Amino acid sequence: NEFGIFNSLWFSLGAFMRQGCDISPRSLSGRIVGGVWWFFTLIIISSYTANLAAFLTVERMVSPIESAEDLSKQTEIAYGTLDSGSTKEFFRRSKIAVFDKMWTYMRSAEPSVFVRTTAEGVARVRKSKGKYAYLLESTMNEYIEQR
Amino acid sequence: PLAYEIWMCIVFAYIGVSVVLFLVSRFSNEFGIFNSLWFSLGAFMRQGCDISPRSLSGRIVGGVWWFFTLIIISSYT
Amino acid sequence: VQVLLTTIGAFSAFGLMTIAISTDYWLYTRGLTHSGLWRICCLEGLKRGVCVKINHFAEYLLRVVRASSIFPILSAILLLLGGVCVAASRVYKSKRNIILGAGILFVAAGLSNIIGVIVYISANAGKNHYSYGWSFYFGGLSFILAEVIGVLAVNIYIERSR
Amino acid sequence: AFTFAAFCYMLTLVLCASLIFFVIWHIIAFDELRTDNIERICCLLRKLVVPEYSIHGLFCLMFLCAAEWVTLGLNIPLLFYHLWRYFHRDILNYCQKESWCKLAFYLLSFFYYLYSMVYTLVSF
Amino acid sequence: GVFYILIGGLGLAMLVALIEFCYK
Amino acid sequence: KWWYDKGECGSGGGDSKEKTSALSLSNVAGVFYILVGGLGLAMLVALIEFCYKSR
Amino acid sequence: LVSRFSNEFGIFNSLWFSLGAFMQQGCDISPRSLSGRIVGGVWWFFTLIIISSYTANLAAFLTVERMVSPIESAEDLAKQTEIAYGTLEAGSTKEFFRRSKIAVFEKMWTYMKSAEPSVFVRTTEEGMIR
Amino acid sequence: SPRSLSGRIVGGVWWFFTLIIISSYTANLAAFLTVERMVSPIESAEDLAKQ
Ligand SMILES: O=c1[nH]c2cc(C(F)(F)F)c(N3CCOCC3)cc2n(CP(=O)(O)O)c1=O
Ligand SMILES: Oc1nc2ccc(-c3c(Cl)cccc3OC(F)(F)F)cc2[nH]1
Ligand SMILES: CCCCCCCCCCCCCC
Ligand SMILES: CCCCCCCCCCCCCC
Ligand SMILES: CCCCCCCCCCCCCC
Ligand SMILES: CCCCCCCCCCCC
Ligand SMILES: CCCCCCCCCCCC
Ligand SMILES: CCCCCCCCCCCC
Ligand SMILES: CCCCCCCCCCCC
Ligand SMILES: CCCCCCCCCC
Ligand SMILES: CCCCCCCC
Ligand SMILES: CCCCCCCC
Ligand SMILES: CCCCCCCC
Ligand SMILES: CCCCCCC
Ligand SMILES: CCCCCCC
Repeated sequence: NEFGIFNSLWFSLGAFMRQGCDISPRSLSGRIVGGVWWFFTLIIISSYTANLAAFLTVERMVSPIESAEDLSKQTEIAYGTLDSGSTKEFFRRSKIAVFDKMWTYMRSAEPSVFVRTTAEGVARVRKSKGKYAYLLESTMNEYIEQR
Repeated sequence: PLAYEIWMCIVFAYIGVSVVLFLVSRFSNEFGIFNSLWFSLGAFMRQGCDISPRSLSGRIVGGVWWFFTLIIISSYT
Repeated sequence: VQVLLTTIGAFSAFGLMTIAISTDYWLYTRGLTHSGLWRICCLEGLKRGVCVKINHFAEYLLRVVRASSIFPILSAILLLLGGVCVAASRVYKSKRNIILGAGILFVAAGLSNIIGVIVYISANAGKNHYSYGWSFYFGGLSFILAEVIGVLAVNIYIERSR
Repeated sequence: AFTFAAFCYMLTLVLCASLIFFVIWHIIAFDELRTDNIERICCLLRKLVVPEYSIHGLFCLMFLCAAEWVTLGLNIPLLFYHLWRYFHRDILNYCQKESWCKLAFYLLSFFYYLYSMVYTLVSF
Repeated sequence: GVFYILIGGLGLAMLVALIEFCYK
Repeated sequence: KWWYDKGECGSGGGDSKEKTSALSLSNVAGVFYILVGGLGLAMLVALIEFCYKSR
Repeated sequence: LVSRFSNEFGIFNSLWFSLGAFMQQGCDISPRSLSGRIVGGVWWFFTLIIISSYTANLAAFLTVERMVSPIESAEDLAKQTEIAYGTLEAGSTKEFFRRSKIAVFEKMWTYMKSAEPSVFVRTTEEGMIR
Repeated sequence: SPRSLSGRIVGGVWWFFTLIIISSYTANLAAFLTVERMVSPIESAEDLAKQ
């Protein structure tokens, strides 16, 4: 039994990939390591197969955002509002820090995130996959969602 | 997981592959009627085979049977 | 015998791969417009005959490779570099080492040929029943004949040394 | 369709073809002895006869589990002839007639599996 | 399909064995 | 009645969860790329070992 | 090409060894050099990933096929929007659905009242063949 | 590997045992992760009324 730094690597690689090993350890203190590594790779491959089967079976797609105070910190999705109205006037004179940061981001934003009509806003929302968000009234939001 | 009609087809295909491998290794590696049953049993249970067929007409049976036990076991699991 | 089966194979694999990347008849999608490598020529698209170039515009590295099709071309560049290496058997003979330099290029083109399809299929899909035309199957012969020429060029080098 | 008996008829076509080569190699061994080392001509005959009788034993066993008793009746008299040879273990003219019938019987029944299998697959 | 592949492989192996036996 | 009942989409019909798509090369190419890279690296290290043994 | 620079790794044994490595069954021979062992390990990783992914996808397919529910009740037909349900153009069923003050039937009536395809058929045989 | 006949029978039966055990363990673990991943917390009043 040689089991050099190369043959040991080859045997461990053949044991990890469920392939037939070339040689087996002769001493007991090597057979212990062999059996332990066999059990380890068996458990690992079984768990990997089980998780990959659980993935393709059912899907759980989560939204990339959950609130307004979260998107104001990531700053990865360019969100836009109406040009002139209640939302713009509310975000203009805002004392809270979160909406103030949102407004100072929407002010110096290229291209212009402001939209004239809500129809163009929902059109841009439907066009952009995950790089746009509109801030409208909850009633109109629910109505557009239900359409 | 497997219907009773498949279990009866696997045993006769196991023996059928074994007897053919013995006939292939006869026209010409021992691969008798006993060693062929052992090699086919070690190949069906995903274990390490003791020896491999030497001739091309014997290697075809080994590679085909290997694809058979791979699909059956993957379908059973 | 084998010394002549390699030079005829190099000119039958390079001259056959350059055709598969030239004519744009690789993919057939649906009007039924046949596709290609660098540009697709539409058919039954509200016009009798139209043929316009496709516009492709850290996933940007895959789009430039699909646009700038270097892998299906690099295999043709290696086929001609290896085709002249085996041509050096007459001039400057008795070297017994230049044949090995051709066996590396004959297989390095096969690795760059199978890759040129992986970047082409992954970008194609990225219902609509699409098929592969006769021009796409020509590139497949540029890989099978690239391995038979890679086993016949190295086998001669072994016989020359032995 | 796909039945267990349809698969049993498929394995027979691959196995019965091997039984054809045995009875063909038999008439060649008898032809060489008729023209005329003698030990190699008969000892090899003893080595070839055993697999031929054991392979046919599967034909009577596969169809038994396949519920195809209409075909088993065409193979039982063939297995009964093997019991006579197994029990007792000129002669040239007798053994020659005892081998030409094997080639004809192993061939006429071979076409049955080539047609009885189709009578079940396409009949879905 | 795997049973058809098995049967086809067995038949091809028998044919190759016949060819290699008749080669000598 | 006027907002949720007169809706154009239903949650039950949209959540079909049937007929999952068969796996294609669009997400398996990650292993083919690694296979080709390993083949190239092995050929390169073999050529380097041959050049070192010749010298 | 790698294992024959100038062993038992010819062109016929290499195919056999690679086929045995792809099927995860193993062979008696093994690459003796270093780059050959690298090739073997990379091929082993590739075939292991492929087999695991195939088994997982087959299990997912079978589980999705076994977890199916046919439309049986009217509540299941009202929630399911993949199948469009219609009735006679002028009959007692339309008059009953127009005056049904039930939440189970009201949603069905509002769904059948607005639809791009034909959700009302004049002849019952035409609806049958449809 | 077992050289005798009855010795090969021991290995053959043991091979069938470990094959069923490993296949059942992998299949059961896949069911555990799938059922755990296919969970839905009570969010709306309609979900609370049904549950
Ligand atoms: O008194 C009535 N007797 C009816 C008897 C029948 C049936 F016997 F089943 F043929 C039917 N059909 C059931 C389904 O549609 C096709 C025919 C409808 C009837 N209607 C409704 P109308 O035909 O629209 O007036 C009545 O009002
Ligand atoms: O330049 C090119 N090299 C190629 C190598 C192979 C193929 C190919 C064939 Cl021959 C048959 C079926 C599918 C194929 O491609 C696959 F990726 F496998 F889908 C096409 C090629 N084109
Ligand atoms: C597929 C089976 C082919 C069989 C071919 C047999 C050829 C025999 C040639 C020699 C005949 C000698 C007769 C005495
Ligand atoms: C047989 C050994 C295979 C080793 C494969 C290593 C692959 C590394 C991929 C790294 C991807 C990183 C993504 C962030
Ligand atoms: C290694 C070979 C194992 C063979 C196991 C055979 C088990 C047979 C069980 C039959 C059960 C019948 C239930 C109706
Ligand atoms: C001589 C070696 C005996 C086996 C030791 C390892 C067995 C696999 C791990 C078992 C953990 C409980
Ligand atoms: C010499 C043997 C080559 C491989 C033949 C069998 C391969 C597995 C089955 C493939 C069916 C398409
Ligand atoms: C892209 C401009 C040149 C097109 C040349 C087409 C040649 C077709 C040859 C077909 C041979 C079968
Ligand atoms: C958009 C321009 C495309 C030009 C394609 C030229 C292809 C040349 C191939 C040469 C192979 C040796
Ligand atoms: C089909 C023959 C080769 C055509 C291309 C020749 C070279 C062009 C370089 C731009
Ligand atoms: C027995 C030889 C060991 C060599 C170790 C080399 C580590 C890089
Ligand atoms: C090579 C010896 C074959 C023996 C066959 C015995 C069948 C029961
Ligand atoms: C000496 C003949 C080699 C043939 C190799 C074929 C590979 C597909
Ligand atoms: C072209 C090389 C052929 C090698 C055959 C080895 C059996
Ligand atoms: C005896 C047949 C050898 C074939 C070698 C190339 C596959």
